[PDB]
Amino acid sequence: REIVHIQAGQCGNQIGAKFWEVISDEHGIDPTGSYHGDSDLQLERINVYYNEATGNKYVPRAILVDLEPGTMDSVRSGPFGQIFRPDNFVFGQSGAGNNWAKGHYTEGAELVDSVLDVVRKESESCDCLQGFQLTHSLGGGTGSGMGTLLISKIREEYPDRIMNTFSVMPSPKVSDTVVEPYNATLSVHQLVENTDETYCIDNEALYDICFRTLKLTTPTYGDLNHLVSATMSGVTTCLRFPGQLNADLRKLAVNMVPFPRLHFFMPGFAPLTSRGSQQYRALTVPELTQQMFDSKNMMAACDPRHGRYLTVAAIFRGRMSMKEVDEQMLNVQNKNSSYFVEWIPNNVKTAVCDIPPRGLKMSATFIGNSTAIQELFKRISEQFTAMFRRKAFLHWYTGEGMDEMEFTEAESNMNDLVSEYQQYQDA
Amino acid sequence: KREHEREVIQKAIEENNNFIKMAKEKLAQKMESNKENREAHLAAMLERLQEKDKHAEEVRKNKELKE
Ligand SMILES: Nc1nc2c(ncn2[C@@H]2O[C@H](COP(=O)(O)OP(=O)(O)O)[C@@H](O)[C@H]2O)c(=O)[nH]1
Ligand SMILES: COc1ccc(N(C)c2nc(Cl)nc3ccsc23)cc1
Ligand SMILES: [Mg+2]
Repeated sequence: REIVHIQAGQCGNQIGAKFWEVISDEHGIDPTGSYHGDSDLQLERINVYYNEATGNKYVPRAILVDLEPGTMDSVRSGPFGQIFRPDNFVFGQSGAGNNWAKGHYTEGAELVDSVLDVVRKESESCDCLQGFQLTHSLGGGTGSGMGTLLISKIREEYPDRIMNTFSVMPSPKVSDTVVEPYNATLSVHQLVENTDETYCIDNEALYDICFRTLKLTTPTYGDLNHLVSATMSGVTTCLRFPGQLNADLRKLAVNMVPFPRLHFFMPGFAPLTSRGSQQYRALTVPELTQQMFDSKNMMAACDPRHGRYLTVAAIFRGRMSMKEVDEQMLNVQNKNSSYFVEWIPNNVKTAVCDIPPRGLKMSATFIGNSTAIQELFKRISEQFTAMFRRKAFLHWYTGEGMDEMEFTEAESNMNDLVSEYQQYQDA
Repeated sequence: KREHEREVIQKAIEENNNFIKMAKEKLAQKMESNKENREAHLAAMLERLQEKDKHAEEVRKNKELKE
């Protein structure tokens, strides 16, 4: 059951590269693609994410995409950059200028067939393709505009495969341009229709965590991406390793999404750690459980107590008592039962994996489908309309052939998404 | 959605082309009327200088008649 990974644009390729660094280390693959590994749990499901090449090398099933060559050069210059298959670098030259319209309609359209050709080659070698995972931001032009263009075309050619994304939401606290709310809103409209699951990675939350919890005065994208790579490693655990669950992307979708459009997840992680500085006391299973459910550990800047959990998936990594894990997980639900919808019985499922992530003896990763995610979309909707009511900065988009009407439809669809999440928060 | 995608890029091509077209026609019309107007002004200037030669001939004629 092979997954095809695609990373698009500046943010997509930077968090994409970190993800492949991190899970390669967990599976015992070095920058050359060779396995110098301790345990054999590391290789049992290694084919979900890695093609095997002659000479027992492991090559990521990864495609790197950008309309601008710069950050893909840095990836190839990067530590594990030599592990990626060079044919799977697909890039243009003109960039996207932080413009969804250029990524989606004019620049990205010129390049998208070359990417689909690379997607096809990787898929035809798959015994049974699960589907795809895309890393991208929603605030730029390439990951957002061309990424959602790729999703739409991938769906046309593979309509029975699962589409999963890790989507980084823009925040004024960590912001490149004023038009991010425009790019994000146009993208969400695409994500609502064309993904089965998207992890909402909120740059607001990543910033708040670094500043407040990790006491990092001036957080860089490097500090943000340490959080992102830890979250990506955790939420993938049950796809990559053998366990009592043996999950795949479709089963995750079936068990997490009660209504098709409500497929946007708040990820959570514990313990929260900053890069480089290690702390030497492991948590207790009781500590892991409380931190993973704490709003201060959510990667989407929403208060869970402002909504209800439709479904939750939790994964505990490290050598620990599964009895204690079970008791602590039962404890949080029984003590906080009002925050779990009563009409989905037993909507919390826990998995355990023996292999911990690098640098931690124990970790807990949280995947929540909460109606509180609507706060994220409301925040973006306010920033959109603040400019849109004066049609501010629109010429960047009408200059690529876009119409105001398209902005009105995307805003209206995202408002409907907020309404639907509100509908189930009271039931 | 594919239909709408190529209509967007065709629209972008059509606006950019139309802008190029109107700029080219605008200055072609501007340079044409500028050339006419300047020539009309120079033509009027010569036409009045030439009238000064017509008048100067008449002046000498009247002097001859006075003999
Ligand atoms: N967390 C994180 N966010 C990023 C990173 N790079 C860019 N972003 C976000 O992505 C947005 C810029 O879009 P970008 O991906 O650079 O444009 P693109 O090159 O067209 O894909 C900004 O709002 C940033 O907040 C990164 O390394 N980490
Ligand atoms: C709400 O009930 C459920 C929620 C999710 C699942 N499935 C399929 C998972 N898939 C992956 Cl990939 N990881 C995890 C980790 C914990 S559950 C889980 C199963 C039941
Ligand atoms: Mg950028």
